[PDB]
Amino acid sequence: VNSFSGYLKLTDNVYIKNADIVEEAKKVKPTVVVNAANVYLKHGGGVAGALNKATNNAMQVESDDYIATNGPLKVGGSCVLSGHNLAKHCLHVVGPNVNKGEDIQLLKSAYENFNQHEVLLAPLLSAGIFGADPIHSLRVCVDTVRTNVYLAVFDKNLYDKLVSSFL
Ligand SMILES: NC(=O)c1c[nH]c2ncnc(NCc3cc(O)ccc3F)c12
Repeated sequence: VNSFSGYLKLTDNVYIKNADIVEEAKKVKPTVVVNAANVYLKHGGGVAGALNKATNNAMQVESDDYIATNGPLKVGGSCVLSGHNLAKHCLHVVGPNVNKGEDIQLLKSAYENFNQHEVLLAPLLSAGIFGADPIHSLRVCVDTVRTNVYLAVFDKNLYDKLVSSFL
């Protein structure tokens, strides 16, 4: 039993909800919140911009130190950093950004990072400003992630479409 509330169950391990991931994280304080990161951990917009703003820019300060030490992530890769006031940990996961021409096949590799954590609050990878089809992202999620994932979908119109079209 966990503290997530109001999710629709899609499969044995995948759950979905119309919610603002920032507000959901503040309420649940999950062990792991997933950020829709880019390889530079520059949290300018989308989910990343919103998660960072909620931390009063502490996420960005920590991220800049991480990059200065370790260099950029790989597309499809991830790193674990602090969750600040939102969660115990933040798993920064880089899905391909279609508006940069990156291979959509890397979306599966990106979701594989979730399997290193028993329970996660997450957005759909590569959705929103990363330019991928959220219906496809949900399909890859369900077919790749085996751990317990709670998906927060910001747009109410999009959520109903994902549910209604889910096979
Ligand atoms: N600034 C942001 O994007 C977000 C900030 N918090 C969030 N919490 C959950 N979902 C989000 N985006 C999902 C989304 C995907 C899509 O394809 C179209 C619209 C849309 F809203 C965001």
